[PDB]
Amino acid sequence: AVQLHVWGPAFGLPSIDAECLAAIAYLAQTLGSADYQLIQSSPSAVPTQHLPTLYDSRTSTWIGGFTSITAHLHAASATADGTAYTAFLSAHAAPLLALSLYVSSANYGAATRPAYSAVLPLPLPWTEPPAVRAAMARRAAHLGLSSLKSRIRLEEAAREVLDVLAEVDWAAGGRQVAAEVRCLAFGYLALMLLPDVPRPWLREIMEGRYPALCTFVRDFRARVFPQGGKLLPWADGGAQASASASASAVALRFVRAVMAEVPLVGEWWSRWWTARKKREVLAS
Amino acid sequence: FDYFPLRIYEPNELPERSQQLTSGDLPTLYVFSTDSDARLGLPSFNPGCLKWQTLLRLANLDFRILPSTNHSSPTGSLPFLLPPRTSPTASPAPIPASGLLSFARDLGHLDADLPPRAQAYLALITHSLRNAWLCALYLDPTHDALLRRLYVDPASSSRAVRAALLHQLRRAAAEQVATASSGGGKIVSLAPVDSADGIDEEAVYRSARDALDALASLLRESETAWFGTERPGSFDAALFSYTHLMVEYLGRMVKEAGNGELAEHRERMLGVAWPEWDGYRR
Amino acid sequence: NAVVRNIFGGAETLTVNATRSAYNATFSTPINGNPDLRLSVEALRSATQKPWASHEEHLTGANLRLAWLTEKGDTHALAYSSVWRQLTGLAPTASPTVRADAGDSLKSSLTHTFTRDRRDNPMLPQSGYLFRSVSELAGWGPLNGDVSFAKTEVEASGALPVGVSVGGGLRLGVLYPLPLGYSLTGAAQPSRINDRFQLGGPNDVRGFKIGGLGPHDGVDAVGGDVFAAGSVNALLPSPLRLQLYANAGRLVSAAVFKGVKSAVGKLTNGIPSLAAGVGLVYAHPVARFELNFSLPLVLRRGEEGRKGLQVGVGISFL
Repeated sequence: AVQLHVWGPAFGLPSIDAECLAAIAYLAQTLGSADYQLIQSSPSAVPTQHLPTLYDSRTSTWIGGFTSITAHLHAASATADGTAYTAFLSAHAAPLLALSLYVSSANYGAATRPAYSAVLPLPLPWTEPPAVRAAMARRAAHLGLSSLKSRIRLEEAAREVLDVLAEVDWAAGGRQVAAEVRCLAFGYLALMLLPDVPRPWLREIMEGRYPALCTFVRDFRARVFPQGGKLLPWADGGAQASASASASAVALRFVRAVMAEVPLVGEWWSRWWTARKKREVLAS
Repeated sequence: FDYFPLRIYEPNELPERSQQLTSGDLPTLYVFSTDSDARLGLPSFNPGCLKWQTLLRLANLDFRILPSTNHSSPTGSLPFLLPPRTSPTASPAPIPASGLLSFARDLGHLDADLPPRAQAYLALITHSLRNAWLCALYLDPTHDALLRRLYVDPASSSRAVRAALLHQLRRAAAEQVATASSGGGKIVSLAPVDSADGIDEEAVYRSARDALDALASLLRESETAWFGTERPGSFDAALFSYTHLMVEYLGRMVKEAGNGELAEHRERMLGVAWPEWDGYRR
Repeated sequence: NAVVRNIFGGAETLTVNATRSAYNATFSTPINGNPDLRLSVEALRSATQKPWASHEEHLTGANLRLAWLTEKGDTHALAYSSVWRQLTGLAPTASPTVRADAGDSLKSSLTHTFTRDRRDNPMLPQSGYLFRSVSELAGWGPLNGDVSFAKTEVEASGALPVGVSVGGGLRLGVLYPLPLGYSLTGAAQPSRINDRFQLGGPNDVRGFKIGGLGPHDGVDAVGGDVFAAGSVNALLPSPLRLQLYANAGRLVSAAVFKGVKSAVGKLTNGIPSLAAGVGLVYAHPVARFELNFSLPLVLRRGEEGRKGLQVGVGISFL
């Protein structure tokens, strides 16, 4: 009776972020429709504040992150490569993702902002997508590229990642990896391919140069995510009515975020809040 | 115009503090060392600098080492170099961290395009292992004494300033760890999360134990005592930059990675880099 | 700005938020009724930029000051200060003397400012004469910290009419390192770059750049311990009048002693820099604009002297 908290169904992938989509694929391949619940949520609706979060009903513990979630629910060069790529996708690949859909303004404002505003309550989109863009842009450093013949640098910063991810043999070959790192690749290689954006420079690179990835990302979704991934055991209310357990609470989500923005006492108020919230995790 | 300067005399005899430090005869690498072990040339204690110093000592460059303080630098990062001074009032331009191997010159092995596979492991070193060094040094009260003995005491020596520095360090260390998704991608403000509670000392530490298990597994496949090569390259020096500072100062994990691969490898880099030294192992 | 003209007696607070910044939470008060013994308490924080030695400087300290105005025109001001003095701007091509001094310090010190001013117009000398002393004893004995010196500075101008008003001037200074504890013996740490003197530009010795005329390390102007400067005017003629200046200047425990006796011994070996040039003075009630024209004569190699049109304004010229 595990209980995961994920983002919304926005772009045809039952999630809008790589971590939670990866966790959803893992759970859907491993556990079964009668074990989890997928309570769609928001980062300010959980003690961990790191949204892809398992809540184990048996002992009532919050487990943040995808790696830590995989810590539960479970030659050696195989697992060596598994750890290597699982550490190479959380960085040098999340920034390449965040370069689109989170930094490029011509793309952030036509598909991602409606995505967020269509999965939260009414007053929340006024504050949270700003924080999400801020985080994904801060992680989008260490690349030197910004909101931009100034595109050969872009294609090179994309090859420096897709070339490493290319020789994996994600689906069969080269070097079979694992059942928890594969479901992580499809977590990133989906939001880098599938979205319908108005400023595409990530699709054609992979579709035009890397066929081994195009087939996997298309074959994988054809395996566990048929017809948009609604067959997953969502909450009882439905896709949109999933976030029903939390108008009273939504106000508290609003005041907490906006109060952390006053100039001087804001920072200290935030540090008092997350320090109080975290001590609920260890106690759990 | 005209010839107005009627007498031009000799140069003006630079001050005292700029004759003892910057006299110069050898290229002078500026690292995070201490004055007692900066003359003997012992390794630094800041891994982002021990990496470059190890590369240079592998580059067969004979040079000096002088401590510094992270503000005197062409860029933000410290380990720059300053070529020897040619005339007592004029010096060549510094050399930023990136070009230390461009100035050090068969030195092609230390800077090569790594195979597409080992470029994936370098994430373990620079992102998984680097966070365990930040989380365990700065944001652990056990090492409150150690951090104080290295990064602040030789800075200001005035208890109202050491504390102002110490707080600006941990506010910076807790930031660079709270961003890499090993510890936490917690979303809390349109501001970075710089606090020892925006992360978790469990997730960061558990990945580091998994890192040193993957790295130790790569070395057993090499059968040439180094990571798939013949002589120490840019990948051996990057792991030794962390597998040492965590052993000289997490320590039982290195010596227990696999069967002793990372502990033995470190003791075989201090046979190629520091051949006459003794006194490691804490 | 912001003022408060009373709290209890004749007290006052203040705040100025204006180089790149400053925040002076000044809080003045007279003591024992007498309206002269103006005691102050200031807590400033500023990040000023100094381009002649290419870096910044972040003073982030606080100083306590006690002024006093006797009945003969002179004015004593015994001040205690504690600052931070961080140098964090060595981004451009800076010279390896400043790369050895980025660092950080404290500089607990204690000054004393004594200015007997008998000049008629403080902006345009006609018959008066100014004397001014600034004695400073940084961290030593009770004053802790990590800089330990002893700095003094004397300026004694002149003027004489015969309106024509032949002028004059003089400055001096010595920076003496001292040990760190309750003694006159021991280790005397050499001086850093936030304590050495500067001398040049249109305010001090007309005819050189704002920081030149000193020991140079390439393009940056690191200071010097001991120094001296002169001047001679004419001030020939409404406040708008003309000028003929011919300036000058230099800039350079048994160990620390024979070091100073050697420098000031060198201070009289050879012609000084000794610039020259004419100008037009404008005696505004708050300032003195110059708009001059200079031709430097003698130079110590590498000292960057201007060669004309040196417009500059201030209060304390030479």
